Amino acid sequence: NSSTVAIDHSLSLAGERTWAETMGLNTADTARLNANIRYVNTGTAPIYNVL
Amino acid sequence: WSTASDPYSDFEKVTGRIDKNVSPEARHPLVAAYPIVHVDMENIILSKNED
Repeated sequence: NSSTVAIDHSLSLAGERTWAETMGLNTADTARLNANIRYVNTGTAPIYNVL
Repeated sequence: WSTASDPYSDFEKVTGRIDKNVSPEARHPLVAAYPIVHVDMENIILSKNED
């Protein structure tokens, strides 16, 4: 015939260091064009307010 | 003032004092001079709007 009593204490220091990195995108709007341009007038008259 | 009801007077038509783009067969007063503008869609680009 046996009877056993037990008791416990525990400390636990857990240090965690997380890194994370995300790349978001939209398939309709994925890039923006910026065109450098220059106008030429090879004609004989000047032209005003050119668009 | 124009027999064909188009915006060019019979005088302007026969004498040639007219928009030059008006095709020659329509220079005649009894022939109506009007644009016929239809759009055709050469191709259609869908872009799925997805993140």
